[PDB]
Amino acid sequence: SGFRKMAFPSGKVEGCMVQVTCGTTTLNGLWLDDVVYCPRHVICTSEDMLNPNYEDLLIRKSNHNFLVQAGNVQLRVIGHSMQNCVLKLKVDTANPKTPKYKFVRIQPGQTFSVLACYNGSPSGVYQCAMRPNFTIKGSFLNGSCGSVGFNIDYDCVSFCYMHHMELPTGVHAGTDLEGNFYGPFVDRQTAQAAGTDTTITVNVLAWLYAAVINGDRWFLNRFTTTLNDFNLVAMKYNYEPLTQDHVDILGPLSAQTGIAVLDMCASLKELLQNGMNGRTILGSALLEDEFTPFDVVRQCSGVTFQ
Amino acid sequence: SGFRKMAFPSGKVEGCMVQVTCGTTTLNGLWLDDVVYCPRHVICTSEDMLNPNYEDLLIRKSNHNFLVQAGNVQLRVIGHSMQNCVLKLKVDTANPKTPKYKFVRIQPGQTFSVLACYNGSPSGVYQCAMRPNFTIKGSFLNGSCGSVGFNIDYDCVSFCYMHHMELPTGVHAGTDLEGNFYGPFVDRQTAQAAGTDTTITVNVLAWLYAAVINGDRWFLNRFTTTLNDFNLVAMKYNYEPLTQDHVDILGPLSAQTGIAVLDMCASLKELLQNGMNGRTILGSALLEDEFTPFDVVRQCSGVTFQ
Ligand SMILES: *C(=N)[C@H](C[C@@H]1CCNC1=O)NC(=O)[C@@H]1[C@@H]2[C@H](CN1C(=O)[C@@H](NC(=O)C(F)(F)F)C(C)(C)C)C2(C)C
Ligand SMILES: *C(=N)[C@H](C[C@@H]1CCNC1=O)NC(=O)[C@@H]1[C@@H]2[C@H](CN1C(=O)[C@@H](NC(=O)C(F)(F)F)C(C)(C)C)C2(C)C
Repeated sequence: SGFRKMAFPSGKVEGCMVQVTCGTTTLNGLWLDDVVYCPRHVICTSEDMLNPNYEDLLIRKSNHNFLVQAGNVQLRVIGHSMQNCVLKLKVDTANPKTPKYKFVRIQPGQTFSVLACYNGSPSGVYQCAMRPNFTIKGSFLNGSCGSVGFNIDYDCVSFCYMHHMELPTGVHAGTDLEGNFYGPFVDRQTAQAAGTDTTITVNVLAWLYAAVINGDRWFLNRFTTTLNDFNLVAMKYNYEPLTQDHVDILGPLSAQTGIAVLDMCASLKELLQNGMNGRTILGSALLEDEFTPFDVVRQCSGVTFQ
Repeated sequence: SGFRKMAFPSGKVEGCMVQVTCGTTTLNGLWLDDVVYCPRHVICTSEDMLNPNYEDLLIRKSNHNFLVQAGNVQLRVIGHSMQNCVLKLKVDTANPKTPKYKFVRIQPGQTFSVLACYNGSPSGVYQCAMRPNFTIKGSFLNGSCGSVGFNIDYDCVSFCYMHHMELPTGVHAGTDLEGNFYGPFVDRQTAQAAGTDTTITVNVLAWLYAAVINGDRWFLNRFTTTLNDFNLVAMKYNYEPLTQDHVDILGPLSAQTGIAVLDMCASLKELLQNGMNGRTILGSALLEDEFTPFDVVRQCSGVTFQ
């Protein structure tokens, strides 16, 4: 019993974190094989960040202008390249601690762990979801850029995010490990709108199934609904539309509890239309949308990694 | 900006996890130097756990009856000892991955990270607090016993908890690394009461200061209070009494925000007496008590570890 926001063990990623300095700007880098990946704004001064021309700024930088430090030991930079919004520094030493890894571009609604770092050193780990508006609700201060988001499948680390900036609503923006931003964000210090933040409906339903498995089922009502009638209600509350693909993904949890997805949709509708009346679900007074159906199955089954 | 429940990076602890089997029971062990620490109920069958006499049960066990596995390699057990509710297995190999460590017995209200494990392998990491009633609100399934709680001060791991059992209210119980239970719990499968769960007042105040630092300050009112008048209200809501020691611990946060602790107490009083009226604080619809004043300072300052 019990249900908590759980991050993946971070040991494999800790061994990949390095500190990257260019001039007076220092941030975090990810050292995998003989390449160090970092946000390209490491080459910017505070002034440059207002309206940077990254191509012109980078042209005045040579290999020796990038200091890469792993603990107390300096890595020698033998090449550099800009790939979208990430800078790749080729070093003369392959990271001996490189785990089995892949680079992935996740979809909105999917979750991942973040190892927040400062000056190349680990500070902490937490679980995030890519919001439907391509922002994340993290905790990042100045110097946290370069910190990465990842998932782990047994012994393989799938890197999916690199932190770049904070938007005016307090939420965060970043890229995949090919340097392409999630969302319409740009790496420039200018006013940027995130857009309406919608609730990840399939995740809320997954979390309601987690509540049932844990014995918390006061919210289960005597009604059922249809996909179209549920979506008419969901769209009023800025909930993402539910599709037959989401219904299928919920299949294991539906079969475990004996509760049809459309019956759970009717209980969700009543929670949206009536609130929780001072009550809680899994110790929460709000409907939680940062647990995917996979996260629920994993935590309820005790899936382990190498 | 942003405020999340953050766990310590788990790499140093991952390198210490082993699998311990005795007969048909398998659980997690912690391998530090040439000793493996694990819950003594590893020697029990399902039947034994109803009313065990650990001393008689252990007397029928020899070194060769304990299989200790680190990954795929078997460790040789050359000695065994029962210390309160933990079993210590002396092995012939010192763990090469042993970090700098200490064993500590934490106080109620203090927080720590848990690396939940199954069969000696890491599953995930989350942050917990030792409740005033000496229970934790974790997420543990059968086989998670032996998983540990720890804090990290730069490069030193302070182990403070080892998981043993789940109480009927869904909360968990365990020991320090000397095998002494936190609370009045015993390692026997019998009805056990946790006692009233009170709110960690100094932690709620710390989290209110975190909200202010992050720009979330709708709740700040025009009132102040006294320690005795606040405590008369707090005790009605099952809040722990606030002392001058707690006021002093809040000092850095009080000085950073310019908000006196007694002024913050008056705003807390109004939140307890009026609720939050459908509003949230740091994305939460309840008053959060699992962030100590130290956790707030650390997350707001970006403290890092080796
Ligand atoms: C990199 N270490 C920081 C991390 C920021 C600092 C506060 N919390 C974070 O996540 N990244 C930046 O400073 C980036 C950087 C220039 C400006 N910047 C911002 O995050 C700014 N944001 C924006 O201008 C906005 F709103 F468009 F997102 C800031 C105002 C400082 C929060 C570049 C190159 C994008
Ligand atoms: C060890 N792997 C498990 C972990 C439990 C299983 C469910 N979630 C957990 O945290 N520990 C146990 O099975 C311990 C073990 C015997 C009984 N037990 C319990 O946790 C039981 N609890 C109690 O009897 C109670 F209420 F007193 F706490 C159980 C009913 C199985 C939840 C021993 C030796 C204490």
